[PDB]
Amino acid sequence: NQIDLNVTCRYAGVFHVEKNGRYSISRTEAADLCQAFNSTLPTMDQMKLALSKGFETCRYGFIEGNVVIPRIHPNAICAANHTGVYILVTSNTSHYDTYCFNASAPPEEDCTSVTDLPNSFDGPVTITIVNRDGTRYSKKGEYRTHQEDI
Ligand SMILES: O=C1Nc2ccccc2C[C@]12CCCN2
Repeated sequence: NQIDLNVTCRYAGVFHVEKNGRYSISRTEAADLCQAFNSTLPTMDQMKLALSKGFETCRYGFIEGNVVIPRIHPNAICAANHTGVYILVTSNTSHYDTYCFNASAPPEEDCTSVTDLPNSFDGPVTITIVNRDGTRYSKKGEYRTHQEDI
């Protein structure tokens, strides 16, 4: 009973979370997951500020109201070569990664590793936070509040 969460640097508090190495998070699971990090789904303006501080990914993820990819450098296989906060318009499917926003994080780029999941609750799952530099933090718990996500 294991969940792997890959997390990025934070940019003005905004960060990306990928679950189990594939697009696997529903909109309800995304909110619960950010809540486990004492975080919320970013607003579009919080995401635009993060982008301006250096944030970019090549993965779709939820924000409040939309599914997006923040892009700085044009890349033909990331958001069809677009720059800015790219908004997904048409998709058949419902599961993506997520973005989260922690208001207590530093104001600009924070590429230190994440060593805690402070607001998870009691549960049976081994949850492992995986940083890009390979450092890991694990704890037994749960963060999903909707049965249809479990
Ligand atoms: O592909 C990856 N992306 C990533 C992004 C952020 C955090 C943790 C990871 C895991 C890593 C790097 C090494 C192999 N898997």
